[PDB]
Amino acid sequence: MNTFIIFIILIPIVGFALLAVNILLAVYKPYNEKLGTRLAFNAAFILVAILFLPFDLEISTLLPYVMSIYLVSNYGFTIVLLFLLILIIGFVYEINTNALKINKHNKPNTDSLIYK
Amino acid sequence: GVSQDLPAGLLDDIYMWATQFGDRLDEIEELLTDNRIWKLRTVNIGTVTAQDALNLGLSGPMLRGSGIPFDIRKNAPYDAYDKVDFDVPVGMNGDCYDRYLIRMAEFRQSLRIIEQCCNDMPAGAVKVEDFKINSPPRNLMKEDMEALIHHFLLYT
Amino acid sequence: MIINIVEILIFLVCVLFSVAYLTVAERKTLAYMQRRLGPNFVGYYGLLQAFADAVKLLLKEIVLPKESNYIILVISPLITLITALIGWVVIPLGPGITLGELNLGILFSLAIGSLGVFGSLLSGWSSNSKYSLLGSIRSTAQLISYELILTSIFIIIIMFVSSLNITTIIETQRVVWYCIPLLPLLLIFFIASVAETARPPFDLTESYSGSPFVFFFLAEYSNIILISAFNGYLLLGGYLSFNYSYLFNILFNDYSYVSFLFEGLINSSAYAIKLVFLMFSFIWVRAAFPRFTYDNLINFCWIILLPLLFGIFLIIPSTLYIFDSFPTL
Amino acid sequence: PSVGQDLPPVGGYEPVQWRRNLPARGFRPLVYLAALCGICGYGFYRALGGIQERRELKREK
Amino acid sequence: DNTSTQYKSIIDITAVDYPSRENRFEVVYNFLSVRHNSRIRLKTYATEVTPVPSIT
Amino acid sequence: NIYAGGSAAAAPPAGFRIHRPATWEESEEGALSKATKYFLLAEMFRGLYVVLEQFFRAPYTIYYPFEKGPVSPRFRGEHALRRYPSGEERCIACKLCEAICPALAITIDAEERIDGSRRTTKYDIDMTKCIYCGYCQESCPVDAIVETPNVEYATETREELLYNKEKLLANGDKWELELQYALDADAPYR
Amino acid sequence: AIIATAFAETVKFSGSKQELQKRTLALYRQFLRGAPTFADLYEVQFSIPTIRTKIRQEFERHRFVDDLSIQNVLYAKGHMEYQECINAWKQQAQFLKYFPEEDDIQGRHQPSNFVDKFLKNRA
Amino acid sequence: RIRAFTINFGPQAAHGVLRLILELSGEEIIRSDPHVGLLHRGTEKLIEYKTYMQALPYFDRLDYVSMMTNEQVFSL
Amino acid sequence: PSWENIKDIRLDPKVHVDEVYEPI
Ligand SMILES: CCCCCCCCCCCCCCCCCC(=O)OC[C@H](COP(=O)(O)OCCN)OC(=O)CCCCCCCCCCCCCCCCC
Ligand SMILES: CCCCCCCCCCCC(=O)OC[C@H](COP(=O)(O)OCC[N+](C)(C)C)OC(=O)CCCCCCCCCCC
Ligand SMILES: CCCCCCCCCCCC(=O)OC[C@H](COP(=O)(O)OCC[N+](C)(C)C)OC(=O)CCCCCCCCCCC
Ligand code: SF4
Ligand code: SF4
Repeated sequence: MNTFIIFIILIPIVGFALLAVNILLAVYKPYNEKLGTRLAFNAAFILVAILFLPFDLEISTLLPYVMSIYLVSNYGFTIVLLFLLILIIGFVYEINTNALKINKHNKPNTDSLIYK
Repeated sequence: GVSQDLPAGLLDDIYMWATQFGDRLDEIEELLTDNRIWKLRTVNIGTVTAQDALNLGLSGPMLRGSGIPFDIRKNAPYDAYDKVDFDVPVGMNGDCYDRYLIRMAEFRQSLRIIEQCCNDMPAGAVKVEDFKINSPPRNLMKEDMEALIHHFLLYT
Repeated sequence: MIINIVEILIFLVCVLFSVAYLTVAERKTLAYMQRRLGPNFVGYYGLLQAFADAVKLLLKEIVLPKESNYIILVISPLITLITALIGWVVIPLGPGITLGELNLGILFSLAIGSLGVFGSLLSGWSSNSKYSLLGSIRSTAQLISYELILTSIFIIIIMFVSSLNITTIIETQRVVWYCIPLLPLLLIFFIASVAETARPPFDLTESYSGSPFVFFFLAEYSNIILISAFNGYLLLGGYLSFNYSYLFNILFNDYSYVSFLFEGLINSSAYAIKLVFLMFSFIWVRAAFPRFTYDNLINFCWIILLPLLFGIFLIIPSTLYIFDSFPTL
Repeated sequence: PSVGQDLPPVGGYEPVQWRRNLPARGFRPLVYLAALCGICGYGFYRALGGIQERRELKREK
Repeated sequence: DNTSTQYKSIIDITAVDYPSRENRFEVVYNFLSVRHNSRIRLKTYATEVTPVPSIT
Repeated sequence: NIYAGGSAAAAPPAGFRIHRPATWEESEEGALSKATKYFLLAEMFRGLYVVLEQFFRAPYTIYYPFEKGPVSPRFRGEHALRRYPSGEERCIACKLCEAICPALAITIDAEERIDGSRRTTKYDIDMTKCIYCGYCQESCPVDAIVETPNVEYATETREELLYNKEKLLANGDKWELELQYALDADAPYR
Repeated sequence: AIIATAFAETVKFSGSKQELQKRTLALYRQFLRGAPTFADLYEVQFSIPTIRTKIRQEFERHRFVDDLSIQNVLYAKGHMEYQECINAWKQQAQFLKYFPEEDDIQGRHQPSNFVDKFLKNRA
Repeated sequence: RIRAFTINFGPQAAHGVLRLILELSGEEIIRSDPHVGLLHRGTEKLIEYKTYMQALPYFDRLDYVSMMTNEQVFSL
Repeated sequence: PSWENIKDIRLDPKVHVDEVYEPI
């Protein structure tokens, strides 16, 4: 009965109304010419969304700390410092390995012109 | 030659245009030349070496993008490009960025041609002299028998 | 019960009008930046053109291809419409003026903003073509990659307040705004906000008809004004302009409905002027810049911005530590 | 003969601008960095002062 | 390849038919030496059925 | 001297040798100065401020059916067969406009009429295969067909767009006051 | 263009009649292997043995050609045709150039005799 | 066998009437193939049946953003 | 120093020849 839930139920009423208005209102009239295996992908594509999740789980692990920041003063501060640095080391692993690059397969072919 | 003579007051008008086009171009130059997004998008893109720019038969801004000093209006000149003084931009790395920079400079050089050609314009005929390859003027072919014959034959 | 439904349809009529006129505003200022007129053909000075376009596109033929889930393809518009619009509750137009005053408002605003990825990715599975998939892959990869640093900037700001309530942050910002100390964070948050909508500074995948188009269209600009609202409350002052106590002690003598009317006018005028300058800056950065390759974008987020953000994670609790300044609940 | 044509001036036109007019504008970068650090440090002054006041207010309540 | 010639750049190659000849087409080749600033042309012939060898 | 063979006076110019690119240590900018421009986006902001300046200036747009753009009298649009003073058709059927037309748009049949005067029985232009070179107007000794500066005659059928003798005589009727203005400024230059 | 297309062949001219017969039979095998992907690719009305009888018929047009150079030019044109058909470059409207006979009956009154050729003066 | 995925930059950033078959391995272009001829009209056959003055507009038809240069090369 | 007070160039003494000399 608050003004919070009329919103939750009323935004769909907005949408249901408008796509009704078009489906009820516009021409359908389709045909064949109007209508209409698998590819390979590089490793960094799947890598960005797989390694996305362990950083996201860290960001919501900071979320209990920054609400409790006064109560654990000088002590939970250092525990969080150690937590953050332990994960910064895995991040410097990740950017030292050049993991998230897609790198181009053709060079200028650097190898020189020798003879005989 | 040329189809017909200039209209009566156009030479005074191309000057008035050029005076402001000089700054209308620097303005376009500023949000691209040292834009870091425009830079990163074209720095090592489209690199052509100077030896295979010849083998592919490339010319103009793509051959001068690669370091080779060659353009026809300086090397094998024609149509009063001898009489007009200008310089030529030539890139060094074969990329899209130097092919961009030499166009942004050929703008400037063309404007230099325009003001030198408005200053140094002579009088005289604008078509070739004889009426056996292009037409007599309509003042003449309506009273001259020879010129009516030539006008009738150059068009049929 | 008359009171809250009249309040909510007042809020709905305001925000769903203002997302329509944002479209008319972007065309006109994109035109004047490009030294031409905007639309003046359809209103007295060009207005209700978004109405003209919506009137016509609700008359447009809907094509459901051979390739497609039909149900998935037309309710991905609605799930992106609904969660692009649900996040409009928690923003305050004044102290305690929201459609729901809940003590965890940033957690809600942060949970709804993660629900908005699906209607990209899911609608790639609509019209299953091999190029209709990996473009959606690049889209959703950029989307999640920049809502990471969005969430990060949020949690950096909550280190100063230690409360997930939103009007508590704005009342906390009365002593100083949060952009004035943390101005690099305003720059970082602006560019992450531009990425999170996939605006055409940071667009790659652009580079239907009818209802699945107008729902995506409305969701795009509702996301524009919603992340602008997020910037307005946690980084600029939310509804805060100046003190205005001396002006009131000149004008008024006691609490009346005209005094509360005047105070609400001042508060939401400050909030709206922040939001309007912010939307102008969105269109202004759209006008001036080319776009990104996917590799420039992923290199930008994961290799440049995120290590700097780790440095910010270390530096800001440490200065809250050096001077014994921890925020209390 | 030549009568009635478009001709240039007796002394010509005066020269137009064909050089790049891109003058280096702005302060030195260390001026902008010093101003940035000054603005940010003053904001941290006010923010940390306000947090300490809010803590004393919490003690009162 | 000769240092005197150095006709590096291919410019334009094409054919012209003269139907009154036994070998109907003649195939012309245009070359530019950007070093010595000089052009040259090379003309061979071809019937409709018989080939020319390719300089690709 | 005497040159080699494979050798003209086109030697390399004085200074065609590059200078070696500078390392990071032989640079006048400090690392702090250089990276302040890096992290504070300096020339991005410069190019931002350019278009911000352009927000505050006058647009170029003219309002088309209320305001037309440039006209020179030389300009070419639709066709017109003019008439003499005291009304005579001017087209003496000399076939020159047909002989010169680069896209073969003109077709004419010509017969001697009752007066013994030489006129066209049939004059015709296909405006779908016309290219507006103006050669038909340049060629005519009598100056019988001209180009009026009308471009606003866009049609809906192809049959409407095939102009016989009668449509072109009606055009040369209608636009004659205007073609006076065009040929008062063009006729010396022709 | 140093890399070439997938179903490319460096054009090469045979001094022997029999090695060109080898290449011709290999080409016929390539065509008839590719008849089902032609039927799927161009969305045709009919079924695959009509593509196969057209390939055989287009080869029995050119069986008694003697001169080796004319058979070389014929083989090169045929391989270019195969490369266009297999790579899905030709569209259905030009794939069905090969079947003018099959799409429809063009109407009545097919002139066979001298007189029904004469009544419409060959139209 | 790195199998390549094929698309076109079809006619409908292609500047109009170009077709460009690209063969990709993920992000990379391992093979390109421009198809050309969707604008080809046989102007070069048509010039042979016009006089030189009638053949003059065939030249500013082609490369239609730089007209006077196209006129100039034929006139020279 | 103004765009009001800028000189016109249409009012100018222009080049004028009696007769052009071009050798053949
Ligand atoms: C010494 C300074 C202080 C020291 C402390 C350390 C940092 C504190 C300050 C932090 C603030 C950071 C702001 C964001 C940093 C951006 C850094 C950057 O330039 O990215 C570089 C990146 C590519 O890097 P790279 O390949 O090396 O090439 C660079 C060319 N030199 O380039 C890219 O990938 C793309 C660059 C994108 C830039 C954003 C483009 C669109 C957004 C424009 C927003 C403009 C906002 C203006 C709004 C005005 C509102 C009134
Ligand atoms: C709303 C809050 C955001 C405010 C924007 C951010 C703060 C401003 C920092 C950059 C500007 C600055 O102060 O730069 C100061 C520098 C000074 O350079 P100089 O000494 O003249 O160079 C001399 C070089 N010569 C010798 C070649 C000439 O450039 C300028 O004056 C240029 C004008 C800047 C206008 C400011 C833009 C906003 C316009 C509205 C006026 C307020
Ligand atoms: C890691 C970076 C270290 C930087 C060190 C800088 C030294 C400055 C010392 C000035 C001391 C002072 O003036 O502080 C005074 C202020 C306000 O205090 P108050 O409420 O009035 O005191 C009340 C005392 N009672 C309760 C006993 C009455 O307090 C501060 O917190 C602000 C410090 C100045 C800005 C520091 C900026 C740090 C930004 C770091 C982001 C990287
Ligand atoms: S319009 Fe002119 S060129 Fe054409 S037939 Fe008449 S007089 Fe001759
Ligand atoms: S304008 Fe050119 S194409 Fe048209 S009718 Fe005249 S000569 Fe022919």
